[PDB]
Amino acid sequence: VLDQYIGSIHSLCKDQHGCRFLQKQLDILGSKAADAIFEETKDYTVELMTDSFGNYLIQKLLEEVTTEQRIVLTKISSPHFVEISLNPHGTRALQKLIECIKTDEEAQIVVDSLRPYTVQLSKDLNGNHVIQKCLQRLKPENFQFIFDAISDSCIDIATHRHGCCVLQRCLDHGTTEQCDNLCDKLLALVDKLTLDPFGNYVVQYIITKEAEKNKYDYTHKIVHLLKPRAIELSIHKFGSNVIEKILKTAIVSEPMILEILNNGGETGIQSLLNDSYGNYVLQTALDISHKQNDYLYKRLSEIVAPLLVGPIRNTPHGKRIIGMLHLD
RNA sequence: UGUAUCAUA
Repeated sequence: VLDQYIGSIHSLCKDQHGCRFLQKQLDILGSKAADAIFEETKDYTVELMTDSFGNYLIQKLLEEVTTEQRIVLTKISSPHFVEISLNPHGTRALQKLIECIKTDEEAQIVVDSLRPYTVQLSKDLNGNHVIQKCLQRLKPENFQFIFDAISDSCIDIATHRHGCCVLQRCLDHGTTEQCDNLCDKLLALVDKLTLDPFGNYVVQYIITKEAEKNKYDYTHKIVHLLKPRAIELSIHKFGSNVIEKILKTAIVSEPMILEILNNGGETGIQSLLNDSYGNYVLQTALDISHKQNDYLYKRLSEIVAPLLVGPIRNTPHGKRIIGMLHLD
């Protein structure tokens, strides 16, 4: 019921020892000191959220603070979200606010003031981690803005470094109607996303998720568009990782190994053999068929063995594939 | 022999 720091709360946020102090005097102290700290910081929220330590205190406050205090404190940050998102310290408190958000007003406020910055923030080191929180916390009805914002700039965000790490939380917390409209789009860029240094990490994710819900919708729509030309995407730094995934998911593993033999031929196996990225596709197609299908391992081996002769046997990828010929 | 991110005192 008594505070020695009253009238000097703001000066306790300029240094760290004070931020931990108030946080300490906020947990085991009740709401009495929640109205205290709030009232003497509200005029500095935006400033405190982006401080080296201020952010920590703001997050702490957001918890004990009552609804009305938040709704207020949100309407204060609302026109500063963008500069707070783009901030390494601000991105933290802004997320913590998106966490403690309860009422459906704090929601309509946050969504409205992020909506026209969605794309830009996702492409940001700290801006995306906030857009990731909206999916991780809000209702499907609420974070719909993200999906709407992201479904007009698919490749822009997917092929972008941090843009794809956000797409991964779309597929995680989205609606079966949403993800199955986001993927409708992604699928139309599966050519360029598989080759791209970041887009490929998303294609691997569409599959990853469906293989987690044991409900395969696009995993097949992917394979139907990535199989006809599988040797080409195999001898490629990034496409090779997408093909290893299809090769590592049972429900499709086989028919893909089966494309390396059908159209691939003893030729394609050579192309896989010598390439620095293909020799991993070939090397995986072995380990897998070996376990899943002894008629594939057998038809794979009776082509590989004839070609493991001479200079190859003395290469890094050569010695590795040699070890995978007869282990059944 | 070959890819991101997983991040504030």
